[PDB]
Amino acid sequence: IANSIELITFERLILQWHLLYETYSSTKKNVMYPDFASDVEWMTDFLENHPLLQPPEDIANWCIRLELNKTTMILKSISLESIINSLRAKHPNTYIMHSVENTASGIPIIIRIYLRESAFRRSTNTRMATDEKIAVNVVDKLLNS
Amino acid sequence: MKICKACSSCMVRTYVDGNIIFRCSCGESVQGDSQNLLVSSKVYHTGEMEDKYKIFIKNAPFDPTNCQIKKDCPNCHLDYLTQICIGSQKIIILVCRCGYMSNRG
Amino acid sequence: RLLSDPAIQQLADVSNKDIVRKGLARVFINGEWIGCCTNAFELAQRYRMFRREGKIVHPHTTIYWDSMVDEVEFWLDVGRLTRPLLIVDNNIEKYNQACYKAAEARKKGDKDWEKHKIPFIQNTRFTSQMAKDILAGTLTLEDLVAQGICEFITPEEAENCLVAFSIIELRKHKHDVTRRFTHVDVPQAILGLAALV
Amino acid sequence: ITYGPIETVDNEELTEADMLSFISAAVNSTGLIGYNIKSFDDLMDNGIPQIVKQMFNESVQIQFNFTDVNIERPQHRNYSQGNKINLLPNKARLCGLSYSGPVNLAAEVILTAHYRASIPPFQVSTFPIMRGSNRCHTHHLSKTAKKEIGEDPNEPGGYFIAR
Amino acid sequence: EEINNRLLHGDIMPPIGLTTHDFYEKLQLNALKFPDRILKPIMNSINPETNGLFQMVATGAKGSNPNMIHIMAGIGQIEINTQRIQPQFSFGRTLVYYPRFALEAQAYGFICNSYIAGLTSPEFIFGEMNGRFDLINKALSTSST
Amino acid sequence: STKFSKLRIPWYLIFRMFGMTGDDSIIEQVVFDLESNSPVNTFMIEILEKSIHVLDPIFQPVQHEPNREKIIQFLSEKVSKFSDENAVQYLNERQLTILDKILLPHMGQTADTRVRKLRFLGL
Ligand SMILES: [Zn+2]
Ligand SMILES: [Zn+2]
Repeated sequence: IANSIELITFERLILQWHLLYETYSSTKKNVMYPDFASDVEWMTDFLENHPLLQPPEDIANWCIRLELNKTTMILKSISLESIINSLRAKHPNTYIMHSVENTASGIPIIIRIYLRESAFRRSTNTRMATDEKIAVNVVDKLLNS
Repeated sequence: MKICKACSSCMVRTYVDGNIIFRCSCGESVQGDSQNLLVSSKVYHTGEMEDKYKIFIKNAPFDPTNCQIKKDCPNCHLDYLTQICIGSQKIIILVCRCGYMSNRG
Repeated sequence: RLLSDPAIQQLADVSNKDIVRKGLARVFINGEWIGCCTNAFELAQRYRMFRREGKIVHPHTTIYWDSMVDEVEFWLDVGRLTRPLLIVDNNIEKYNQACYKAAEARKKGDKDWEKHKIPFIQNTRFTSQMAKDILAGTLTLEDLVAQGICEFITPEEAENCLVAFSIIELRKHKHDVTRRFTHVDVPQAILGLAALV
Repeated sequence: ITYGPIETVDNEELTEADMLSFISAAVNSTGLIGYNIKSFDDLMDNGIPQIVKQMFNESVQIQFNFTDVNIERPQHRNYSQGNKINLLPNKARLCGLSYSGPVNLAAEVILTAHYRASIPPFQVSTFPIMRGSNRCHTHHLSKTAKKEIGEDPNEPGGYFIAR
Repeated sequence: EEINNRLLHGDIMPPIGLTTHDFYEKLQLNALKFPDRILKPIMNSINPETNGLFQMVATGAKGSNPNMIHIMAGIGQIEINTQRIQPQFSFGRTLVYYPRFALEAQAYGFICNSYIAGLTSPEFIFGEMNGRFDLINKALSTSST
Repeated sequence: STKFSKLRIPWYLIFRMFGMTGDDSIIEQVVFDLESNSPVNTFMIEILEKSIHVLDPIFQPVQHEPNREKIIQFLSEKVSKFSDENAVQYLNERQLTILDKILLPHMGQTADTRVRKLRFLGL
C-alpha cells in the first residue's frame, strides 16, 4: 500500500527530453533532426500497429521526444501502457506515439508527443506570448503529470 | 550560436512557417538547416561531469595532500598509487605519476 | 622576476584558445593575472625552493598552487596570518629509483628485486642540539628559517600542506610511504596565551 | 642549497618538552604584541605621503597638491612658553594632553588659466602618535631608561594616549 | 576498516533514496558507536561504596553516565547535527593534519582518548567545534524563545 | 564607485565599450573556446546567449547599437544624472578613461591595458 500511494510523476520516468520543433504526417515526409532520424523506423511500426491511432490534422509542428528509463519502470512496476493511458487522459490536446513496449535490453523506449493547435489556440492567452514559450509550458506540464 | 555574416552578432531563431530563420538586429536573415531543428533539451542523468574533475585527476599524483595506497602500479611498477574518492557516488580512482589511471584511463 | 622567467608566458603571447587547449596554467601575483605557465606544479615547487634558499623569494611570500584549477597564486600583501612550521624531508626520489630498479630486476627474472628496494624515510632536520641552542639563546627563528629547518606558512598555502600534529606522528609514520608529510606542528601552537595559561 | 641526507638526521631522542623550544623561539621572534606599531610606522612613513599624493587637486584655477609632508615627534607646545619639548607619555596621561605630534605640509600648486599657491612647510594640525612607535620617545629606550621616563618597563606599548 | 575496505572494492550498494556517500556515512556512524559493555571496565575499577564521583552520578546529584564514560574509557565519535565532521577545510579535507579523502575514522571526529588520558591536537580541535556548536545553539535558541 | 553607482550595466555593453566588436569574440572571452564541445562550454554558451538576448529595462535603446561611441553616450547620460565631433570624441574619451581608471584598477590604470582587463573580466 505504501508503494501504491507514493506519488510517481512522469518527470522521474525519463532519462532525457528534447523539444524538436517537427511535424509528422502519415503521407508527407517531414524534416527530422539527424541524430533522431532513425526514430522514423519505430514510428512507422506504431502506425502499422494502431490503425485507430493516426496523426491528426491538428498537429502544431512542435515535438517532444522522451527517452524512458527502464530501470525505474521495473523498480516502480509501471508498465508503458499505463504511462501512455495516463498521459492521454490527463493531456487530450497532445498526440502520443510510442515505440515497442518489448523493453528488451539495447532497445530504449522512445515516446514522441506532438502538440496540436488546440494548445496554441490563443497564444495571447493572457498577454501576447510566443509559440515556443507555450511549448515550454506544455513540456513543463507534461513532466509534472 | 549563429553569427551574422555582416556583423559578428548572435541571431535569434524566429521559428516561423516551420522553417528556422535567423534574425539579426541589422536584418540579414538566414534560413535554418535541419541541424537547427532542436529547440531545447535536458538529460536528467547528469551525474558528475568528467570535466568536473579532469584537471584535478590530472594533477592528483603531484598533489602532496592526496591519499596514497600501497597497491602496485601496472605500468611503471611503483608500490604506491594515489587514491581519489570523488562524487556522491564515491568513485575510487587510482592514479599514478607515469599516467596510469584505474578509471579506464 | 616572474616575467623574466622562461616558464612564464606574457598574456599577449598566449591566446585564450592556447590556454584552454594546451592546458596552460594562469599565474597570479596579488590577484593580478601576469601570464601563463605550462606546468603549474613545477613552477610552484621551483619558487618554493627559491623561498627556502631565501635569496630570490622573500620567506614571507605565499605561494599557492590550486589543483581543481591550474592557477598559481603569489601573495605579498599585508594582513596575511603566518606561522612557522618545521619542514619534513624525505627520500621519495631514491625510493622511486629503487622501485624502478627492482621492477627491472623482476623483468630479468633474477628474483633479487626485493633486495633492490630500500625503505622509505621521512624526517625533520630539527634535533635536540637545536632545541638546546634555542633554549640557550644561541639559535633564533630567523636562523632556522635561513636554513631549511622551518618555513612560514599562511592559511592560503596551508591548503597545500600535510602536517603531522606532533613529532610522535612523524615517528609513527617514519617508514610509511603512504603518509608523506610536508611539515611537523608542535601541538601547543594551536592555542593562544590565555588558553596556554 | 644542498642539505645533508635525511637518512643521517639523528633526532630520535626528541621529546615534546624539546619541541616546546620551537614554540619559545617563535614567540621570542614574533613577540607577544606586534605589527600594530609596525602598521602605524609604515603608515606614518610611506602611507601618509602616499595618500596625500593620491589627493592631488573666465575660470581661475588653483589645484592643491601635497608632494612633501613630514610628521614630527610629540613636541609638546607652550610648555614654559616653549614650542618644543620632549613630551613624555607620563606627562600626557597626568596632564591629560594628547600624545600627538605636529604635521608639516609643503608642496607646489598647479596654475591653470582657462576661459598657483606657494606654501612653505606649515603645521595644519597634529596627528595622534602610538606609544612604542618610531615617533614615540619610548622607542629605543632601555627599561631603566623607561623607569627614568616614568613608564612601566614591562608595558609592551602599542596604546594611544588621548582624551 | 572493514567498511572502508568494502568501499575501496565498490561493494557498498546504497538502498533506495540514499546516495552512496550518505549510506557510507550512516554505516560509519553506526559502526563507531560505543557498546554498553564499555561500562564493564569502568564499574570494575571503581568501588561504589567509596567513590565520590560515582556516588554523585548514580544518586542523581550531579553528572551522568556519558560524562563518566568521557572522563574515563574514551570520548568516542564526535557528532554535529547527527553527522560527522564535514570537510570544510578544503575539497576532501577536514583538517590540515589529514590527507584529502582520508578514510580513517579519526579524520572525521573519532576520539580514541579520554579526558583523563589526554586529547591530541585534532581530537581537541574536534571537541572544540562540538562545544562551540552547543554554545551557539543555546544562544540562538534563547534569542528566538 | 561614486560614479556609475547603483547601475546594473549589462556585461556585453562593457565589453563593446572597451573595444570588443563581435559577439563571437565576446563569448570567447568568457568560454575561452567556441569550437570545444564540452558540456560545460555548451551550457555556458546557452547562458551567455540568454544574457545577450534579454533586454535590460535600462540600456535597452543602446543594447543593439553597433557603435561603441553611442554606447559611451548612453552610459554618460546615465551617469550624468548625478565642435560636436570633438565634443562627442572628447566626452567619450574622458568617460572611457574614467572607466579604465575605475574598472579593475589592479589590472592597470591606462588604456593600453584595456584588452587585458577585458580578458580578466571574462575570466
Ligand atoms: Zn547582423
Ligand atoms: Zn605508475
